[PDB]
Amino acid sequence: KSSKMLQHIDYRMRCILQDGRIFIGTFKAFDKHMNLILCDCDEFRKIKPKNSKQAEREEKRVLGLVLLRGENLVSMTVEGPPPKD
Amino acid sequence: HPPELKKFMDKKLSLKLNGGRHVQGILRGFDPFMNLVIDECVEMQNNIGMVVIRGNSIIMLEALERV
Amino acid sequence: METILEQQRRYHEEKERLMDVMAKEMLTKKSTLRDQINSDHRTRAMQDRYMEVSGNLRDLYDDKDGLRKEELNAISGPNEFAEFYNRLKQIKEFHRKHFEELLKARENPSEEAQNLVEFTDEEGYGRYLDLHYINLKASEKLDYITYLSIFDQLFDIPKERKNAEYKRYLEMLLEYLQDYTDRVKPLQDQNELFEKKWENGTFPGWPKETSSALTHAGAHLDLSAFSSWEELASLGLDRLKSALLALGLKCGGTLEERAQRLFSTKGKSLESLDTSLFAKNPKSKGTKRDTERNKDIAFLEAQIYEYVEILGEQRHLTHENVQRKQARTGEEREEEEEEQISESESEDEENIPYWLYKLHGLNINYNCEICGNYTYRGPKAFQRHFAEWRHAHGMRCLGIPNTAHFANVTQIEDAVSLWAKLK
Amino acid sequence: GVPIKVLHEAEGHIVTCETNTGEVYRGKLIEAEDNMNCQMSNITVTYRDGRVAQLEQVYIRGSKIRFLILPDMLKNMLKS
Amino acid sequence: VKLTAELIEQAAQYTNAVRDRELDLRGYKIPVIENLGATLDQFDAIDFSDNEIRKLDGFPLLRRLKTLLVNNNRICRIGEGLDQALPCLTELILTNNSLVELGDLDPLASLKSLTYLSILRNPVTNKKHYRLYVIYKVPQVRVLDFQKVKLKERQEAEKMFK
Amino acid sequence: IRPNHTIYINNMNDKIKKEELKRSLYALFSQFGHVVDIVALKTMKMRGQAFVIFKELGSSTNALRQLQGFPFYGKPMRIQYAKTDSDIISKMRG
Amino acid sequence: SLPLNPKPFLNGLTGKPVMVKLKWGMEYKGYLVSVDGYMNMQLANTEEYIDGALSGHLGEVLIRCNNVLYIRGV
Amino acid sequence: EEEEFNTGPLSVLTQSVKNNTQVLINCRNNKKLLGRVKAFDRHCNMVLENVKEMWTEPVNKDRYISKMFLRGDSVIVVLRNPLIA
Amino acid sequence: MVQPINLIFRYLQNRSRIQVWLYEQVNMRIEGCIIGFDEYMNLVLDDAEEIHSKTKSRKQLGRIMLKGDNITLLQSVSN
Amino acid sequence: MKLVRFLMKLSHETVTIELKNGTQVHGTITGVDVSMNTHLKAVKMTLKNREPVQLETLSIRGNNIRYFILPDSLPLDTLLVD
RNA sequence: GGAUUUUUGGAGCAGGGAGCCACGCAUCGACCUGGUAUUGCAGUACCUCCAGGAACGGUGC
Repeated sequence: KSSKMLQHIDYRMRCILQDGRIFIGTFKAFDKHMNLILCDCDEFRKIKPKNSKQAEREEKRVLGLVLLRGENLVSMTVEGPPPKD
Repeated sequence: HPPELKKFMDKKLSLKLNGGRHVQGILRGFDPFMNLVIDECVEMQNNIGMVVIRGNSIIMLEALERV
Repeated sequence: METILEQQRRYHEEKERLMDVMAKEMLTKKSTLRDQINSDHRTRAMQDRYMEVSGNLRDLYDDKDGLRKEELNAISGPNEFAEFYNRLKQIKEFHRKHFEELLKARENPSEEAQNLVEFTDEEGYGRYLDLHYINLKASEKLDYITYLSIFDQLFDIPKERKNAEYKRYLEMLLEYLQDYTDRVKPLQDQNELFEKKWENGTFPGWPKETSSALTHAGAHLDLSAFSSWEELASLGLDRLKSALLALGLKCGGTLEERAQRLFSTKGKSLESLDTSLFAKNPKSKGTKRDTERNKDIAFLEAQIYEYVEILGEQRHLTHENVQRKQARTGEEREEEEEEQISESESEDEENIPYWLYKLHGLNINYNCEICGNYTYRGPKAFQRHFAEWRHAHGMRCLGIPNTAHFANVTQIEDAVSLWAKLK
Repeated sequence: GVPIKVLHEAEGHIVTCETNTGEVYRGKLIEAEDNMNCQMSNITVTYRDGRVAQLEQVYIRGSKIRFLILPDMLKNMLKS
Repeated sequence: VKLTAELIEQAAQYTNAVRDRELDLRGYKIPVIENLGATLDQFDAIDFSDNEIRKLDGFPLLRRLKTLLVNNNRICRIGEGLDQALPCLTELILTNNSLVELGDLDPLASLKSLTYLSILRNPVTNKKHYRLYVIYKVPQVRVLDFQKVKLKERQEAEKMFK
Repeated sequence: IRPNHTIYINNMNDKIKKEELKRSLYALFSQFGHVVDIVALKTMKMRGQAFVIFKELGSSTNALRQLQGFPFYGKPMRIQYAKTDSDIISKMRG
Repeated sequence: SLPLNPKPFLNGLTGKPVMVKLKWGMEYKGYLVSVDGYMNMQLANTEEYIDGALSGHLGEVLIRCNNVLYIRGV
Repeated sequence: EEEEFNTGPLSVLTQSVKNNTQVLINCRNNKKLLGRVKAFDRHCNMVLENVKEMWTEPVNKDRYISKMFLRGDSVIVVLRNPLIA
Repeated sequence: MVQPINLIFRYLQNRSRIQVWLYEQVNMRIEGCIIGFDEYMNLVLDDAEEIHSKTKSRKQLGRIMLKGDNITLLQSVSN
Repeated sequence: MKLVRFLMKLSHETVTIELKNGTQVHGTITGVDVSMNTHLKAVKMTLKNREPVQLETLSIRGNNIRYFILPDSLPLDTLLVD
């Protein structure tokens, strides 16, 4: 089917980098190498929150429109549904 | 493909290599793998002459001239 | 030095200018205020609101004004927002800021640079103008907020506050429940819960995925709320809610049942016989632990609650939209999408070849020997070169006289014996 | 690749680049090759210690790039 | 000729001679510093020379701004919250402006990274003890008016004003 | 030596580090016009000297007359019009 | 010698005692049984020298090509 | 290709599958996997049976894994022996 | 223009003694006389040495084939 | 022969995968592709030195896999047939 | 379809101790006090020398 990536397209996605960073953005495009296009993308370092009572967000950075090279990608999970816009 | 480096031919350059290594010299040529020939090369300083840098280990280059 | 009188003066004057601007706005389209005020009504109950007739007929006194579209109303509301920001700033600095020999002393220095030929009509005009973009009439936005763009605040599916996009959260939710038994509409049915959201929870309120989701969603709803109602004092609302959170809970959990007694919000999720045991439970190690770990979540839950209440009309409006689009056909859904799109991207105020050079014979390597061993790229080019200034200069200055006998020349040598054959 | 076409689209725009070593280069993208080799100009570089520098002309190998930030001017390839 | 977003967007932008990103805002007759938000904190240097600014104030939070060239303007006062909007301000050139009283230079004490300061051709320069006053009140300065702040001057400024 | 876009400065305190010298030079000379570039080396030959290049020629002349003998890092600088045209100027002109 | 290339050199060294250094600093001495196109390597009666000291006597061994730093005849 | 699997260095794997013999795999993770080769490929991906994984942490450790797939890049060395015997 | 491969072909012909910078290992470099090489930049070095920049110590190797994987840089030495 | 083909047959199996970066992944395979890119559902993933997190879905770039621990039940001799 | 720019890996491993404060070894760099040389028309790894100071920065183990 080839769909396994195409399914998650347009969705908000949590992507894990090889150094251990967390990139969360809107998954808009990919390719053979898994180079990824991430709209409205932010970077997290310390945590991926599961409602951490102290705070959910530390070392968050707004990046914006991001192209990530697939070499440095480890994994991806669904973070939230597509924004309608 | 070739790397688009004709613009940088016979110019003095600053080369950042892996291992936190840095050298400076004049670009004398290249191939599709981005292996370089660098003349009058200097290890950052000690003069090492004309050398081959394997494109594999090239992080970044910066021109010390205007192209 | 600088006479504070002048500064404070300019301040009061600018404040006056701004008040006048946002008043002119409220004048052309009363909705701007009306809209705002109505919402305010349901947040601060005391607020007095105008006669309904005025609201409907879109009039302030006698004249009924033309109805404006949503995008413009919202725009001007955000513009007025920044205006009110400026005003608040100036008011602040002002609060922080508030002989004859010296008169002649300064009047003397005023003689400085007498030859200053220049017309100066730019103090009140540049301000009045600064708060009132195009050449004449193209963009309603004032020079003050000329780079203000709503589309960078609202997505297309929100339609400047008409709807709130919850599909995304339906996705995340599917990811949370680890199944697919949940439809967009069943998800909205879940949201409606927000006592229910407390005693009939979609999931266990101590579940991680769930609490995280709830956080993200809450944040969204709140930002949407204040986004769609710029004109209302955000800080006021925030503080109101916070105080309701602190004060309502403390005595009895604000949630009381004639049967089970007093419920604890978020941290413990247990009832209590009487207020007495309830109070002596708020110091126990258990409640300390919970209130110390699940505080942010409980508070966020609460916010989701009250903000969703304040937005009941938008929630309903969207749910409706969902059902509609859902009951559309293909063509219908497509045309509707077209409409939402147009509303989104609309002004807030309306008014060579090789196959030919090879065929022709050009771009082919060739050389003339007598001319600088020059290179020529075409064979047609050579005849032109022969009937040429420089080619004849090489011949004649070489001693080989011009014109038509020597035409076929290439090398310098042969035409020398040819010219010896001539003379 | 689809991302590659979008990269070439950013030629002539101001972009940010992080290397594999975490140095951060911001400036005008002159040329982007298919393999992600990047020629840029009038750069600001922010090292891992936080310090900044200024460079006129740079060229970074595609492999040794971790990522790039492109303008939002591009966001508006929605077909795929 | 208000300093506007539109003005900043068409302004010459380049890498200067000391290798920093600089924005050229020279000779526009700007009277008030405002709307800097639109530069997006992308400059290491901003050149405001030859304008009509009266007060060094009105800046948004600009984390990358390290050099401010403010030559030939009419600066007579320095804003009080400057470090809160310009934390890494390292060089401030105020040559040929209107600062007249030593006390008007007081707000520069709050710029923790300020190392290069130039106030030449300002009336304040001729005030008795002007140099020692600056040294004691703005000790973070290392070069004042293109002359090295030396230890002996620091000590001398410690006596007077102790 | 005719008026030139570039001025040649000598008699400068050579103890200042090169990058600091160039940055103070830039600061000082910005008052007269945009300085395009500054060439200063610490070799034996070139130490204590610098070439300051301005976009406008009037700026170079004004700088020369107004800062002649200006105390800079302790010494009075000596300014003069450069002998030749600066490479950057030649490239910007043609 | 008149040009002696990688491939023939290694082929000449088959049937011989070799030592291979790996990138990770381990060393393996044994008789080179064979090599392949990708320069994977097969040793017999292998011995392991770590820190240049005899560590383990291992027998027959495959070394994946990407691990190899260099090979020496010995 | 079979010839190169049969006679080349990979014959170590070819021989282990045919004889159902044990081999120790020194591994990139600093772990060693001791077991039988059910299948292998060019990259030295393997399907392994009766795997004893051994490592160190000083403290030695081990654990039994009946059935598993190894991606071949992690291979450092593969050892055949009088181990099975 | 000089192509990098050709430089090597030159090194080969010259029998200049060569010093190689290795990949991600700074404390050791390798030396030798290139006798031949292949399409992968794998080198056959004669009378080769490990050079410890930290210890100022040399390890004698003789006939070496160095995989090209490790090559960062190729330089010539007078010795 | 091409063992990725074997892995591609393991849809709807539950496995434990150990990653190159030490992370441990337990979930149900929805798909393995030719690059060994692996997709799962009902995933309990434990990064080295954390407590597990549960994800409804997770997608792994193939190269980042160290090894798969397969169900003891798995009938390998069946799956090795082409 | 495992040989330099992506998917058959250059990865792997090493930090507590002493009473909020302070820290082993090696290499390189500005760097800071004094004093001292040099007056020279350029396009730059770097740039006088002499003595003293480093509770300085970066990298590796």
